[PDB]
Amino acid sequence: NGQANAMATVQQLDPIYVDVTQPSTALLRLRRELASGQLERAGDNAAKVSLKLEDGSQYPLEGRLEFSEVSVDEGTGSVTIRAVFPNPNNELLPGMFVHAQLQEGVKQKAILAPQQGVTRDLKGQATALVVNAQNKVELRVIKADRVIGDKWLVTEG
Amino acid sequence: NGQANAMATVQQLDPIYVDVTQPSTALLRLRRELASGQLERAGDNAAKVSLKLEDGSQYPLEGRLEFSEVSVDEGTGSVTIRAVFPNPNNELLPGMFVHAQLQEGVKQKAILAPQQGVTRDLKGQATALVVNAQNKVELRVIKADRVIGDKWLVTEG
Amino acid sequence: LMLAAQNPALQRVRPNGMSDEPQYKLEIDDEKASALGVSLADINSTVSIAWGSSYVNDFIDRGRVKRVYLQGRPDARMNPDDLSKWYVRNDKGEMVPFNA
Amino acid sequence: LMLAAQNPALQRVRPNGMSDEPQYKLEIDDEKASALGVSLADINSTVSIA
Amino acid sequence: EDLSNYIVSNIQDPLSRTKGVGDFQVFGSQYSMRIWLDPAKLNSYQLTPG
Amino acid sequence: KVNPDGSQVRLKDVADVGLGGQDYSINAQFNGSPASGIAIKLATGANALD
Amino acid sequence: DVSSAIQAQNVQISSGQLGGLPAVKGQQLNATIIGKTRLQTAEQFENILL
Repeated sequence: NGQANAMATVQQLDPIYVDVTQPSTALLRLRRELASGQLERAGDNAAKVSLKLEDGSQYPLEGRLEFSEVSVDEGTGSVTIRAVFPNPNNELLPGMFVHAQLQEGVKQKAILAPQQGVTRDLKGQATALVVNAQNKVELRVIKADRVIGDKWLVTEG
Repeated sequence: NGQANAMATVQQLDPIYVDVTQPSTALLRLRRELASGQLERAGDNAAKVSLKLEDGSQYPLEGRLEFSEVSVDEGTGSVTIRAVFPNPNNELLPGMFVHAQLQEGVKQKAILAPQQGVTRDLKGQATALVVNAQNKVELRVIKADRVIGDKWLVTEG
Repeated sequence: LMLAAQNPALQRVRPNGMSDEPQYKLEIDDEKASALGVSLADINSTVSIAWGSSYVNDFIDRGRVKRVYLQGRPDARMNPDDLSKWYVRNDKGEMVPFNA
Repeated sequence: LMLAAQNPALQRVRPNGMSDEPQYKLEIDDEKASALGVSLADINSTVSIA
Repeated sequence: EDLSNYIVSNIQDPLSRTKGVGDFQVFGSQYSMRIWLDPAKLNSYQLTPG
Repeated sequence: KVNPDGSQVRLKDVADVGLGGQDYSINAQFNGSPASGIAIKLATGANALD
Repeated sequence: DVSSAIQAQNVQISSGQLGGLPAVKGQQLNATIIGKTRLQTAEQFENILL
């Protein structure tokens, strides 16, 4: 009566939960940029987009985000985010290590330079070659922080 | 009934506690230099505590101070201090790492010497070369112990 | 050097070395650190890396084998009371400040 | 090597290196291997001995 | 530092193997991957520089 | 440090990484302008004119 | 264990400097730091914690 170890386990596979982790340093930085910095707002498209499996492939169905853990653990300084995903064919199993991409704000008046136009010289320091009004060429040190698709989201320069 | 592990947890995020460790030698030196010899005399603007987040952003509201553990830890050698903070926007989460800024007394009007003039000599304590009203170079023995900016806070001499 | 500027046959003699200068000798209490569960090689490796810029291994940069160095940041080693800013880890997983 | 083969003053011009060949580049997922509990030094000590 | 890096990485090794060069004393050195640690952020995750 | 649930600490949370100098002791300048250079000695036994 | 305690407590460690380079702007204090030196007398070797 009331012994510790189980004798079997029953489980439901539809729907499925995805517990991702996010560092709180990138969580309050989002709240800092969401009011004073590069202003942005998602809207009704902040439900979710899909996730990425173990082999790097993409899941066909997208999920939904409802939050479940406002608490920072001491070892890593990271909060936990819960998401619910439909699993009609049991392609997802409990315990799999996955990568879910969430939705940050929507940046307006964003500048996206192509990959071949940007280079990295000595001391790192990502730069590009521009043409001014006198048809000269200049080198501009830019602050390219992330890649979106086939472009770099450049924020200065 | 009365099992160990919980089913869920519910927490209240307003106000919030900040528990702060301070080594016992620090308060031992502080209480040695406070009530004897040197002048500290904290003086009623001492319960105010402002805390700084991990990204260097100063939290806007200030909070009180209320001590709650007069015992040092045998493992770390530190005493716990406890502070309250208003959290009306839930910007702070339980488990975050912060930096509290206490005020360990306010020294009165005395003295502050530059670091270029104060030197070390005579196999031990600190020296400084002063001139008298007779324009003679006179050596003085100082008791400089700590640094404010590019200045020593001297106490004697 | 006391009998140096007095001599008429010699002039502008000087030591080619440098004059003595102050230096900061810190002492750790190995009895108290060992009673606090702190290993001593951890204290040695903390003070050798965090202030003394240890050398880890090599890396490649534009096809040339260069080095990677490890040291604390500039604003954490400028003053003698900044040395209390560093923490070691004792054997039960807690963090001990350096001025303990 | 093709601008030399058109020149008539030379013959049997060649490099003394070797031709390029396929190489099997394996990548490991350090995030996944560390999340599974496998320490990253053991992966190097396995692939450099086995 | 960039000038010293270019002097070391490009011009030092040709100037170090000619007739008569026995020593060179370049002011500064090449680049290095400097990793500046923060003691507060090291304390926040229970880590050491080791 | 990576936990089995996916939380992790990378080397941008405790430190800041960048290409700096290997040594910061010696530094030169030329007529006020920032400059670096290599000082060339002579091996003994070799002529200083060629 | 004796051979490990001796090798951990009888060392000479490169500590560093109190105003070393690269320093913060406006630094005026500079002094080398004396860490643990080697042991000299026999009573110093008798006082080694096992």
